[PDB]
Amino acid sequence: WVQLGAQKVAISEFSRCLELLFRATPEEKEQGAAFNCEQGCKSDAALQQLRAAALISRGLEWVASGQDTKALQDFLLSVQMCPGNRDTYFHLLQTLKRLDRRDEATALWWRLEAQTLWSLPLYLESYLSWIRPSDRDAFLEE
Amino acid sequence: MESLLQHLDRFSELLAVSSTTYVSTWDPATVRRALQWARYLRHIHRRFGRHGPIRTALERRLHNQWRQEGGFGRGPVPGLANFQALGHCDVLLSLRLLENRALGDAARYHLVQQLFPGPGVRDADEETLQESLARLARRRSAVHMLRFNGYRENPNLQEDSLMKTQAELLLERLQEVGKAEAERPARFLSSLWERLPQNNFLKVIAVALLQPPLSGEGSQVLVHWLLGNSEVFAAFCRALPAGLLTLVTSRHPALSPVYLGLLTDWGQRLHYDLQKGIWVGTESQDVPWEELHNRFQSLCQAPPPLKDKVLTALETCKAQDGDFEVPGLSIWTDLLLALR
Ligand SMILES: [Zn+2]
Repeated sequence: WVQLGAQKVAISEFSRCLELLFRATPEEKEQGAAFNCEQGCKSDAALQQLRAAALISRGLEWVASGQDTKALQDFLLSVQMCPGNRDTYFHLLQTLKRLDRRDEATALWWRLEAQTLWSLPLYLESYLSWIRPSDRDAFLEE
Repeated sequence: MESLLQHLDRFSELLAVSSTTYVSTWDPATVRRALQWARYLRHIHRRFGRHGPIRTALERRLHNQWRQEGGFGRGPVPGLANFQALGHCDVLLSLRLLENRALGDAARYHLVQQLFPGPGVRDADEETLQESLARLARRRSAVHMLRFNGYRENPNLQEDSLMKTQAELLLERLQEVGKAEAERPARFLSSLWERLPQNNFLKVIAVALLQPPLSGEGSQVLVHWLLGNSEVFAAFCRALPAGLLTLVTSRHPALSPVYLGLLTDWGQRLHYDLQKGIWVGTESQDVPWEELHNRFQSLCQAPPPLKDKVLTALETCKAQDGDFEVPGLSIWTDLLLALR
């Protein structure tokens, strides 16, 4: 819906995804009921990267609509979830540099340099590679 | 009529100083004079106490007395509170003299001998003083026993029994000030609000707002006082339970829209956190999700004159904040969902 330009239903759908990721667990291999998905749809790395993905995908829609405080909340949560992704940080530092640059920006530089892929499914890898911006490290060196 | 002014004011002065710890000069002479005056007043209340200019003249004198004193600073002396207390003024005085430790021994003896001669005068035409004091002790013990063996704090405060007596006292005190017309009720209510414990006062107000008339000028004054003073109404709608405020509002439509504004304002100052699936406030004194849900549920489970009003006030605040249809975005969506 984002690519077709519909802010409302976009933030709606992102929110529904976010709900399902936190108010339910996928790794409930308590009762073996079928041919469940063994590997692709169980990986905790997939869960945390997807959480972060949908938070970012939402945060940018608050920005597109002009609701930067709500966007900020979503990017903060994404940072809390995957601090070694750096897609998060680009968006967070861009927002803080827009609104309140100095202290928080440097504070998150320090977090990055404290920080400084394993087995994701392919649909998630391609979604992340798709949304991310090319000018990340250049901005991350700013 | 004029003969009674110098009698009544003199009695009120003697009574007021009675409770005070200057009692050294008192004697059987003073006490006898006191009690004979009190007999005269008790007789007056009996004789021509109803339906005349005399009753209203005395009320005027009394209330003017109680407002020139007011009850601030120099002495919060009760005095005989109202025209009905004339019929038992003598008992009050006696009780006060029994409380004054500074009373001299011979005075005390003559006093107690005049209250309690014994059963030598068991046959008396007028219900005398000894019977009155025995009957007072009886009631007092009866009240204590009910409180500690039968009584239960009702949840529907309107139907409880302590609060409903306080309420009717407050209502009598508003009616008397209205007929007096000297100072406005707002002043009385403001003074009350500073002196005594506030949360108790507020509980009381809620219930006084619901008592049917006993002549609705009582409730009609309080609604105006409350809509004048927002801060109390801030703590009012914050302190009471749900169902009580629901019955209040259905009774007084004048209270509906502001109360909704109060609730609406508490909604708009929450924020959703995604990690725990619960709306929360930033500050601690911001009403939590549960309390706000409670109040709205009570408001919606009400007569239809209010159900449409609250429901429409909620939908207009939903559409105001983006017409989302999914939770995590709008407190107003989460309320309308947690209703079906
Ligand atoms: Zn799978």
